[PDB]
This record gives sequence, structure tokens and C-alpha cells, in this order.
Amino acid sequence: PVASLSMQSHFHQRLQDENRHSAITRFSRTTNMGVTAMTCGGAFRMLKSGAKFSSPPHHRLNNGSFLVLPNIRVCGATALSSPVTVGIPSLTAFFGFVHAFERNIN
RNA sequence: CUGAUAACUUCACGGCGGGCUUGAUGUCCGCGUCUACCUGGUGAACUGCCGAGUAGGUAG
Repeated sequence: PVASLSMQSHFHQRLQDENRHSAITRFSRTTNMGVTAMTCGGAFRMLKSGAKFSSPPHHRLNNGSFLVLPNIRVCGATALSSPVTVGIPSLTAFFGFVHAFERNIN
């Protein structure tokens, strides 16, 4: 994966006046990254999650092969999923967690 | 077969000094609660005797 600096420009110069939807992520050698990380030097506005997470009630109820895995706890997974978003990790990492699990049973 | 593989942010700290919320006040007038009601122990634990005895005892 690489980072398109048209999407880095587009998300920056449209999110510079709303603060409920933007999280600032800094870097320390702005000159080596190129002029895009020098003009807005350091800042990098990128699409915060939107609100604090809310936990409603789960369900309101009364072949096959369905396996469960209850309450996995993760300590310190990264949130910078795309180069432009911040929040829940990329769901291709939830895919790799499954496919590295099905190769262990095989 | 996971923006893959590995990863110590740390050390130090005095928020302080002073202070008048006050003055005045009419909640009032009127008022019909009422009519009717089954709780059901059959005979069933009976009769003496001592003691002055509404105490006490004692018989089959």
C-alpha cells in the first residue's frame, strides 16, 4: 500500500474548520517528506471517528458449523488504518486474523 | 498468512492578599355523600373423693 497525495491534499484543505471530525497527527522532519508535508508543516488533518463510542443493548430477542470466540481483548493495536482515517482498524486486518487462524487448524 | 516482522518517553514544582443585599406588603366569597346485607360449635371432655377454700390435691 502507498499513499496518494491527492487524497492527502483533498482531506486537508476541506477539514480545516470543523473540529468534531478532525484529529491532528504530527511528524518531525517535514522537509524530507516533500513539499506537501512542508506547506501544512506537520499538521495532517485526518478524519476523526466522529463521537465517543456508544454501547447499546446487544440484541432484543425472546449445513450449519457456527463457531464462537468470546470477548477477545486487544492491547495497543494501531488506528491509522488508511493514510487519511483514524478510528477502528482496517477490516482487512480482521480478515487476516481469520485466515491466519484457519491455516493453523489445517 | 493482518500499512507485515521488532519497539520503556522520563526526571523537578507554594496561587495568593481584602469585603454589610437591602427597604414595603389583607387571599378571599358559597357548599346534604347515600341506599341494601345470616358467617354455619347437632349429641359432643361425663361422675365422684379429701381439704374451712373461686387455693390446693386425689379417682375410673
